[PDB]
Amino acid sequence: DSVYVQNPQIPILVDRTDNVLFRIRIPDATKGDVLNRLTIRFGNEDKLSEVKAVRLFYAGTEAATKGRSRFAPVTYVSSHNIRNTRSANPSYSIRQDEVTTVANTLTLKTRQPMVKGINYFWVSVEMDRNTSLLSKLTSTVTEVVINDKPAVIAGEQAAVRRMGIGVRHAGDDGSASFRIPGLVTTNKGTLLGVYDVRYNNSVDLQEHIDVGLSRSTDKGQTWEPMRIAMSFGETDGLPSGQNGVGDPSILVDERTNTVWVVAAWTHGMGNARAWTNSMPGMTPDETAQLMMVKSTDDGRTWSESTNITSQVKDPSWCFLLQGPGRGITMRDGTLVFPIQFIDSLRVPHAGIMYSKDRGETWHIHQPARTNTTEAQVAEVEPGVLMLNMRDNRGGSRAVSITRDLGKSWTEHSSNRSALPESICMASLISVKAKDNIIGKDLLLFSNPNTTEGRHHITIKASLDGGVTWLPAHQVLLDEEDGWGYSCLSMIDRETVGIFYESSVAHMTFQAVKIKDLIR
Amino acid sequence: DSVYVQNPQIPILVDRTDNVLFRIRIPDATKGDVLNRLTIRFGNEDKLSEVKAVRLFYAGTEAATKGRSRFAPVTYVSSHNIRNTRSANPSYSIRQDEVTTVANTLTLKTRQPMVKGINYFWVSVEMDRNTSLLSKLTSTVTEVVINDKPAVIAGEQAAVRRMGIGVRHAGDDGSASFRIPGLVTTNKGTLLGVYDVRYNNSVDLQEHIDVGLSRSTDKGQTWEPMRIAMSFGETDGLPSGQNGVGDPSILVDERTNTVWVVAAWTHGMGNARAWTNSMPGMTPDETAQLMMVKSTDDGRTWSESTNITSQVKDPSWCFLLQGPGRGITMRDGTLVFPIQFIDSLRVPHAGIMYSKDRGETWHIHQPARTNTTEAQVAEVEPGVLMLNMRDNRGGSRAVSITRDLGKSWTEHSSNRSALPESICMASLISVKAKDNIIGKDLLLFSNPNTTEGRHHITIKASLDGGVTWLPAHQVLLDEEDGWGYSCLSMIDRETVGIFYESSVAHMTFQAVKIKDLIR
Ligand SMILES: CCC(CC)O[C@@H]1C=C(C(=O)O)C[C@H](N)[C@H]1NC(C)=O
Ligand SMILES: CCC(CC)O[C@@H]1C=C(C(=O)O)C[C@H](N)[C@H]1NC(C)=O
Repeated sequence: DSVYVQNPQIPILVDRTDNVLFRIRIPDATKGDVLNRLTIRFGNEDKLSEVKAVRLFYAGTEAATKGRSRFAPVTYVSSHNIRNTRSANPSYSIRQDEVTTVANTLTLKTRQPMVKGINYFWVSVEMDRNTSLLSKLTSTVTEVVINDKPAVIAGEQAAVRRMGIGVRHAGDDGSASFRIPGLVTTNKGTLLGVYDVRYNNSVDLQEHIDVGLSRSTDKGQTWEPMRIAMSFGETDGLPSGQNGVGDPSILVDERTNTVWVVAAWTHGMGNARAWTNSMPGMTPDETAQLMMVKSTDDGRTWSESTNITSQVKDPSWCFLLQGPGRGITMRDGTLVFPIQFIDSLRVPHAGIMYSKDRGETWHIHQPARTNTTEAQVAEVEPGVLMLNMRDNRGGSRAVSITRDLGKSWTEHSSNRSALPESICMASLISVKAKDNIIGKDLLLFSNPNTTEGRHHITIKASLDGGVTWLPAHQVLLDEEDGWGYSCLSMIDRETVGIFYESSVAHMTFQAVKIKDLIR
Repeated sequence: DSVYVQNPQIPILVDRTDNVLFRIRIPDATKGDVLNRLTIRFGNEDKLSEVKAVRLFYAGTEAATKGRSRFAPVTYVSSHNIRNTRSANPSYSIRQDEVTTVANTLTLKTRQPMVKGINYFWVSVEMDRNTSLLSKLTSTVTEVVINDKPAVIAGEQAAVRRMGIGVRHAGDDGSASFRIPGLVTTNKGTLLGVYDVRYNNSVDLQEHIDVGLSRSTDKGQTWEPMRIAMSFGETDGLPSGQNGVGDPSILVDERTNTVWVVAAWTHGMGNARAWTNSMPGMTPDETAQLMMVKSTDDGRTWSESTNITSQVKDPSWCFLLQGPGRGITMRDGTLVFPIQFIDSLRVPHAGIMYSKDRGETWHIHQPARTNTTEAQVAEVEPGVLMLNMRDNRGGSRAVSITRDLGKSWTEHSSNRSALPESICMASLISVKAKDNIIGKDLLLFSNPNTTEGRHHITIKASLDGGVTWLPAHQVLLDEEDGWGYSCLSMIDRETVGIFYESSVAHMTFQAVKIKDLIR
């Protein structure tokens, strides 16, 4: 009778064995009905030589109380199972058919007798490991035959699917999880991605957490094995689980190509959250510490940690740390790292930290706005910094401007208006006209484009210095649930990179042409 | 000044590398204070030849918000970490000292400078893998010296510590978790322990769950590798995750030594709870199925599953299943399995299912009591069955009597009064006077002895057919948190075995002398 099809707007990972290409619900089957044949068509332009395999799975039925509008009973390919993040959980999906050479038209068969009511099938797509990150698939279920009669196909399934790469999967290198992405592009065009390595579980500091780094010299097609950018092991003879460092922020000093990573080292504090347990004072026994490493060799090797806590932290603050993601070099060569501090009354404020001496000494002035935390900063115009802030009020990003490196702040017109959020980290970068193919100054922004939950990870572009974010100048990458944090860096003149927590992997990299954003 | 010591009443596992013997809190240290020496003393009659090693660990400090009355900042030895359930998580505990030859007096040293305020240390004990399950340690911290001055020792640390064995640990044989213990003793004195094998996670049916079995010919000192007693894999071409079977109940037919295992097979139901999603009807597509396997070779090999659903399940019931744990043979040779059914209005009832034909045909009559679920049955006196029930009203076990195999029920004097519970599975068995060393009829009962949470797993004995459970006739085995389910079986004339979910392992076995219960 009737069959529903979903083409989910989620990344096809080039390093995965399985990727959800279609989910399919047959809502009102009679017991014994067989999906004899289903035909997929790929668009004319699609590079079918890059597809290694297409599979048709059966995932059985639905629970009587979970309704009839779902496209699956369970996650088909897990992003958390430390034993398998790369293939379909074989306990939830049974392969019906497989094709290892893919033409524009493809048929998949089954002889599986359906149950009465809801039955779930899904198409998996496996790409070649060397598949272009810039390739796209346009796929449609054109025919479904049940008991040798072609059934009616319904559903929105016209999505243009993009590639990505799972730089870090849950369980990689004995690590439980990876969180809190940062991304910069070195002067040599090298992509450097930083993250928490959370060994024991996925809970925030305090825990056994190191700062990791993934390096790519080929615009993200391949990533060199994980380096530990910063670690404190069993410092002062306290357990490694009372010595975590994380929430990393990375910048490239564009004048020297010296790379800096800043992070919060929590020392002691039992097995409880630093957010609530970091207390006033200055010593490592008293409060979270602001720690920095540097790389002079394009991110290959990393200096020992220097403690900058004494330079910038007020003693009365419960907690000073970087804003996670990245910092910037300004036109005049000032290095800028967004920061956040919880004051004596447990009220969080977003601000900036800067250095005028190639990162030798760091300074913080005034907070931008009350009840904000995680922020990212861009030089929207010469000498003028735009701070884009996570706001505990909910619903929308706070936006301020400073022309004096945070001594005074002014509200931007886009404040609490233009950029929706659910209270989550967001990435903002600026691109100079001469440094990109459109030949105009850009602001690029990424976050979960929702007021509730963390999903619909989206890159947005502004042509007018973040006054307007036109709906036409946006690309949806991941419409399913994840931990939500992202970071942007331009790869080259034509493409932006995004390093983000996604529905398909803890650290996901995707590349998007500027001309896909802007008509 | 003052130092606090805890001797936690939890099983010392003979198969573990580490076991918590003592937790110690130093509440108000000065920064730099060193625990120079700590002396532990064992009773004269203790078998110190069974101790392989004793270790002193440092676990650092406590979080500012978690108070000053805790004995640890974190679980030291995990019962859930699939990568390590046998040794202390090295990220939470740093070894200070170790002794491989243990005398009646033992000293442990450190040179670790303490932090200001709370510092945590703990003593680990490792036993010989062949340590007697009936051996006990009586250990006391007699001295603690800080900066070469003997500090004041406080705390209740007079516990007589018992041995146990982790039959199943989280992660064993590629399984995420194990739940729902059942235990019988065959006519050959063989222990047979059954459980859910939960491969994907620890959630109830519906999921990828098999019934496992562990067999011991030496009264629980050693366990043969895990056998799958019952499995439905990819039946009818539905995923194994929509084909789970669990909540096993086991009995020995004492006339034949034929062993029977009964379990609930859920077929379909998406990835949601059978408790709410099993619907009225009789077919496997419609409702949970009552399945049985048997062993004629003392539990070495298992028959294919037979479907009992047709014989005993009313079509209008949403869910019929066995009560997890064990069933019995009565004096007249009737085989009895406790059952539970959810009626058309979603109201659960506890009852019994019996066979008079060596398990050929099964019958259910009337429910004992409304809003009860998991029950265990014992033949208190000839022809007279006591049903001990989990009660959704809270606080205490329901107890009924039937002398007509459930056609009529009468409330027992102990009903909703004598046995506290938190709404959890409990074990009850009867022991004939001629079959045990005390030479009197016993009832033995085990559960979490609390009205809140699942902890203080305790065996209780009654000399007067469950009318009274004297506090003196009880043994506390596990005062820390676990999933709470237990099952009892007499090993021999002198000792009772308990197969239970514990704070130290998913499937824990311990042996207790009858004379420790009744002194
Ligand atoms: C420090 C407070 C901050 C904002 C509320 O919490 C962040 C929220 C997070 C979140 O909402 O997911 C994850 C971050 N890892 C966490 N940072 C730390 C240091 O705990
Ligand atoms: C009818 C549901 C049943 C009895 C109330 O709930 C039990 C509770 C459990 C529990 O309280 O831990 C675990 C059991 N595995 C579960 N059984 C099933 C099949 O869900």
